[PDB]
Amino acid sequence: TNSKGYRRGTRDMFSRPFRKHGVIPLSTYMRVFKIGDIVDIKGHGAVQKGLPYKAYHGKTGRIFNVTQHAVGVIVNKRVRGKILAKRVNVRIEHIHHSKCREDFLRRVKENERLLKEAKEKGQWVSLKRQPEQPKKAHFVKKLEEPIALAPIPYEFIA
Amino acid sequence: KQISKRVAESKRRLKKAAVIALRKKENLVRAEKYQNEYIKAEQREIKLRRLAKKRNQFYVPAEAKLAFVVRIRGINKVAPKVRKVLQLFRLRQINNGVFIKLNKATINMLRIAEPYITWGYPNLKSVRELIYKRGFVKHNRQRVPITDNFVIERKLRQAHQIQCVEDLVHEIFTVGPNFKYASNFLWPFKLNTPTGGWRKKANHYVNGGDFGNREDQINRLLRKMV
Amino acid sequence: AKSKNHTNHNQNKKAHRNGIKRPLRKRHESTLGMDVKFLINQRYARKGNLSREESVKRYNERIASQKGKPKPVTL
Amino acid sequence: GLLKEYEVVGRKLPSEKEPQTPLYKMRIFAPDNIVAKSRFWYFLRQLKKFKKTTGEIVSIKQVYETSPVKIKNFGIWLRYDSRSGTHNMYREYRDLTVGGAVTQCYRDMGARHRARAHSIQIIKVDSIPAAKTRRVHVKQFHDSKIKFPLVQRVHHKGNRKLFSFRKPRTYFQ
Amino acid sequence: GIDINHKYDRKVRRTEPKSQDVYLRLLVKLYRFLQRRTNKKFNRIILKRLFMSKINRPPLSLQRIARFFKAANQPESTIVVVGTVTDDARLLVVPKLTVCALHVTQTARERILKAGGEVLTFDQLALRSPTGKNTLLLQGRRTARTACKHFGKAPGVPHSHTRPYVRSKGRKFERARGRRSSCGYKK
RNA sequence: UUGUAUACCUAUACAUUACCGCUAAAGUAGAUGAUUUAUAUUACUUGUGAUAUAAAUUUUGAAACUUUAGUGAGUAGGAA
RNA sequence: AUAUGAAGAUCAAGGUUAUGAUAUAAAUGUCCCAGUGGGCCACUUUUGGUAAGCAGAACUGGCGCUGUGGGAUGAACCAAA
RNA sequence: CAUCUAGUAGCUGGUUCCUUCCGAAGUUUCCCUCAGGAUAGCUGGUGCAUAUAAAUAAUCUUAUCUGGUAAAG
RNA sequence: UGUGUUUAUUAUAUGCACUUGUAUGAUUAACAAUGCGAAAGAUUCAGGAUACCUUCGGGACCCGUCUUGAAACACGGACC
Repeated sequence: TNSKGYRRGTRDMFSRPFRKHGVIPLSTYMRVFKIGDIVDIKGHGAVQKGLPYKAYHGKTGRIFNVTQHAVGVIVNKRVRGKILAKRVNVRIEHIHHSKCREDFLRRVKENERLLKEAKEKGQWVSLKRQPEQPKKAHFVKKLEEPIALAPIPYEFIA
Repeated sequence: KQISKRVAESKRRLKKAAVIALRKKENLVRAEKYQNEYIKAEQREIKLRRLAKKRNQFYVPAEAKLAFVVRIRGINKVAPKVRKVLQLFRLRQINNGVFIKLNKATINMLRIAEPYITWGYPNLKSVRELIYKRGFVKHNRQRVPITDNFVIERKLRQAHQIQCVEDLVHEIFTVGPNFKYASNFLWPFKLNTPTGGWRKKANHYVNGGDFGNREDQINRLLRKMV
Repeated sequence: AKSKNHTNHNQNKKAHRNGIKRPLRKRHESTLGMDVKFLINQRYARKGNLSREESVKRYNERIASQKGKPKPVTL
Repeated sequence: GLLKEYEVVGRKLPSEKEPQTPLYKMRIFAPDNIVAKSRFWYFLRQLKKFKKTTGEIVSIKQVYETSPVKIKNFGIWLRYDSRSGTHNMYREYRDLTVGGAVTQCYRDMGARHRARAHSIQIIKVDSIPAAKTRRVHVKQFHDSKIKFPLVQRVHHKGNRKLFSFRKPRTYFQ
Repeated sequence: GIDINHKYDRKVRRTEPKSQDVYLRLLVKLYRFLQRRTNKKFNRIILKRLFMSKINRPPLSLQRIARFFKAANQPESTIVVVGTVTDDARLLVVPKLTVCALHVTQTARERILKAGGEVLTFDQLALRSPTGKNTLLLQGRRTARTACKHFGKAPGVPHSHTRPYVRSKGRKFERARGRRSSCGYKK
């Protein structure tokens, strides 16, 4: 009967990776964080100041604040069963940029590049994503060394 | 004023049966175009298979759109991720059938919801017999049988281009661009029970028979249920 | 006599009924616990917008009177 | 059911890095073709990589015994799972069709070795002539001229008369 | 077996007033006819607000009605209040206004009439505007109630400011531990 | 007992239908010569419209009638 | 050293609202409204215990609160509410 | 013996008409608290705001981040 | 798409008067047999757990209660 307290169970959460110990690379402090930016939390065990508490590791929020060393990130925690949006002041070394939306934003960049040159053709602009449709009718040619090439089900004996 | 009411409501009566007689004439020339599409499609696949044998190849025919999906089991003892796929497929009762498009986003819902469901790939005859005999339709949240083409046309002709029954059979069978509307217009097909009944209901079709993809044997089972 | 304490049984049935509830999406989220010197006369970066189009596209040529600030901003 | 044979062919659908994957084929015995396309995948997952979803089923076609009234001995190379137990067998049956001998083997294993059918892999099935069979209960029938007097009939139950007046009499003369 | 019919399957609107006033239910007789036969959402607002309670039909001032009537391009409209219209003594000059209300207060009646404009009932409005043309549909501020300030109290959050239920005013009345940092904490 | 085959029997489940409720939606309120319907004279289009003369139905406990759909387990408990 | 930052406030220009399926009507307040706060069974994973129709937990489904069909019989199993 | 006295009881027992509709809980924290509360959850009632899209909200597909359990060593 | 070559198939061009031919706008409607609701009172046909009795097949434990679980070898209850 514990969780309680504050870095418990984080023997593997705030560990370092293997041979990624030591000095922090310098671009970690050279990243720019503007208000309203999507941001993951993966805490740094080698920076003992401004670590998020363990519920928020692995999560994802939006930057609501910038101060001199940290960003306020607003993160969702399910406190059962309901979702509060938690405001967590977290230092910059524990904070990353989300890649999730900058491969949505390279489609807004193409839902206006492809609708641009569609002023000549007209249609279909085809600006929606399609799931993996079932395949087609297609003519598999053999030739290729005609078949059989015939498996039979056999591997036991030892 | 009533001296103008026979003046107004006798051309509103003459024009009314000029529309209905106009749309009687479209729906014969419309459904003749559709019925010729299906005949050319079938003789194509016969022509293609017979060519690829002579050209010493294979002809892999097209993987299928249009599942017809029946709910075969239970509303008791069901898990929440499989209870939730069966409310998104509108399958809330035993022998409820709906029409489903086969994109990868829904096959992985047909695999989540597998032991409570059978599905397969309908004929044209099975598309017709389910909409002719069993096809009801949704009119301002109410369930309205068919009985004429005005129940289909009054809700799907300004937006979409569906006025007949064979319209609704067209953009469901050949999966057309208004399939989303052609199959949510319907109610779920409240099917009977088979004649001769079932096989096991809790083994796969490929084990010894029932749930999951029967795949062409959904037709034989709809003869019993329709 | 010491019977049966601690279970998360029924606790997600009972928490999914009135559902599991996203907060709600606001166009105006609060500025509180936010950087106060970022805010305190950016209160007056709003209050300095006495006009924004009439007297302001006068300024596009009023500073182009001195040809703008095109060079010396480059440090 | 009755277990007719098929040739299921499969590919590994060719991502553009690889053109024209090598096309393996089979001899699947199955009640129907929906179950022959999960016996193809079960047997090929032992042999090559490409499961489904990452493969294709090229032509599954049924093969129609090439002499349905000629009379021939079928040897079946099998392997099964007993209770302690992966083994091999070589069983011999006497039939006219080749799906009818395989189905005469799926009952016999159920009778004699309790072998519920998900345990049986079939390696090979042949039509061995005679003086290559071994299996003494098949060599009984490899001699013209064979006689055997019959004792076998139907004896309806209850009958066209339940309380009979004239005694069936298993014998006469 | 089918699924699954808790609520609010049965919708919890009103379909009638809870009100045995006969003059009020004669206006429900008009406005069901007026809503059904002119399908204006003006007449459906009047009908649905004619069903409502004493809360949800708050009063409205004579000075808030004179000041919503600085709506531009509207010199000739009618002020519609399904509710009451109270006098304001903080309004020194009453303009020339056309007011339709259930209860217009008595001193609000004379200051409208000495200006002078119209007090109308909702059947003098059904004849003048059966579709609610030339109308300013106004209600009072619902949560101006004192009871609304008491919804609802549980300290910890800097939103709270939500008015405890307490018999008298002064110190000795809920002002020490939890109100005051030198007594326990501040809330 | 093991492996199969057809053919049956069996729920309050499923389908259709009749009836009860509940839910949800929709309609109806010129009575003064108001609305129709069947005939009987005239303007006229061939036909319809209008005046006139020949029988009824309707003052829907507006909390009423009328129309259509779905739906139905229940202790503690709440509510009509 | 920029009244180019960064936030904000405005005018400009942008085909087809940018996977799928669904919509049991969803949203929001108030009575902080009643009862409850002994639970128990099962697959799977588990700890203690030689074991237990024993003790303790995670997960989802059940009985409690529920008839009816099947397992002769039976709280919970199979089917179905 | 009579009164105070119908003393108190987190405990046992009982608690009186029908139909219709909706439908629990055995968990949280805290308490000289462990046969009991208060608390939050679950319930019902009553509304109200929106009916001749591009409003959103919930299981999959896609994109991305997270994880040290099975296996492996 | 285009045009002809062409050979096939559907649709529209059925007005006036009449009639025991569909949705009767959840259709069930016809031919025929039996039997007359006698002035006071019979009879014919169909129906009826009226409170029973007779007969038979299926079902069927004793309620209230606290309880995870009651027919319980848990407690209460002989009857008005």
